Amino acid sequence: NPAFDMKQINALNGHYQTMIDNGDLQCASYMMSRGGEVFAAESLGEFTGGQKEKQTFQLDTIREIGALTAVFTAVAVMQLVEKGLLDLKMPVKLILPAFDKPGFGEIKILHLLTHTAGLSFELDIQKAEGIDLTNEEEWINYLVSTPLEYGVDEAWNYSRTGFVILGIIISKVTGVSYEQYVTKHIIEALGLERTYFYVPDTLKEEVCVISEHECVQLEKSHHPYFPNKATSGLYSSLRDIWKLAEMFRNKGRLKDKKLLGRKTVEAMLRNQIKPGLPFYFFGAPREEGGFGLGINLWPAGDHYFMTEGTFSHLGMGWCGMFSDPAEDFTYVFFTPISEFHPHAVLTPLNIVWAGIELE
Ligand SMILES: C[C@@H]1CCC/C=C/C=C\[C@H](O)C[C@@H](O)C/C=C\C=C\[C@@H](O)C/C=C/C=C\C(=O)O1
Repeated sequence: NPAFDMKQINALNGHYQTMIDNGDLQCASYMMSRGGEVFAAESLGEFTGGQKEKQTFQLDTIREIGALTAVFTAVAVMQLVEKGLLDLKMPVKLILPAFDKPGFGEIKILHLLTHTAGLSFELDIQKAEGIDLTNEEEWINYLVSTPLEYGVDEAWNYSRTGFVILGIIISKVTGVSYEQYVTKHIIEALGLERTYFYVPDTLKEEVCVISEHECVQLEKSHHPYFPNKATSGLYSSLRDIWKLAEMFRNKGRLKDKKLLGRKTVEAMLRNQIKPGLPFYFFGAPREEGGFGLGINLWPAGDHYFMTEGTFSHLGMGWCGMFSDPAEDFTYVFFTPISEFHPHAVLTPLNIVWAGIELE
């Protein structure tokens, strides 16, 4: 039925368990599906969030998704385009008057969705003493006080701040807070069971935490250095992230719950970057690849086993969602780790896609 070589499931499990036995990894969990039917799901290891008596890592365990929150932000922006409240060609300065200045006056909403607005990866937090980074207006004024890194449409550079701006734009046009909109129109609309901007106290002991820096961040009611939680701050689980990825693969709907039109998702899933533009990620050059409307189309093709057209996104944590429309295949994973190690985040993608057989 799923057309999958189960020997690669044993290889995938042994790959995660080996890193767990070696101390390179505390826990790991994944979930893969063919044609919308989950045929393999597993959680490995434990985590030290409860100090001693290590908490078992389960499939419904809650954990931050990091930059996967930006995928929720991209859906919200495109929902407002569907309603006629936003247009991707709108200059940001028409909504945020602080952008009415050289350089920033050319940034359109489309540039923020595709990381082509020239913004740097982050803002200098320790250099903004005496300003309230939680306030929207004072955060934007310090942002436009910062030099733009590249010109608009001149380079692809992943920017966390770019999607915080989108969350502010969502709030200014809808009249409700960003977190209020995403909760009603995406989280509840898609039927996400264990996805929260702020975990209720009854469920906090079911949240996986590997560093007490995350244990203290679980009890906060607002983002520490961002005016909103538009680029990171969501807590979720494998089943919910899998539902979100399957919504894109089915072009905007999941069973009876429709989040976007199928023509909207097609535009989000096609490449939006002009050819020949250089790609940068975290101060280092990155290989060029397709990037849609808030959705990543890379890695795919080339030497990778993922078919050309595979959309994805990664989140610090780490976590990730990968869906192959050509194979009706979706793979989501939780790999809690404090450093990025490609052997734990990217290498299992080779193991997983090597098991796909003829549908
Ligand atoms: C495919 C790429 C990511 C490939 C992996 C490269 C990692 C490079 C350097 C360090 O690990 C950086 C890491 O410590 C923390 C810094 C940024 C983390 C961002 C996460 O929210 C993942 C977001 C990826 C977005 C686009 C992309 O372009 O994803």
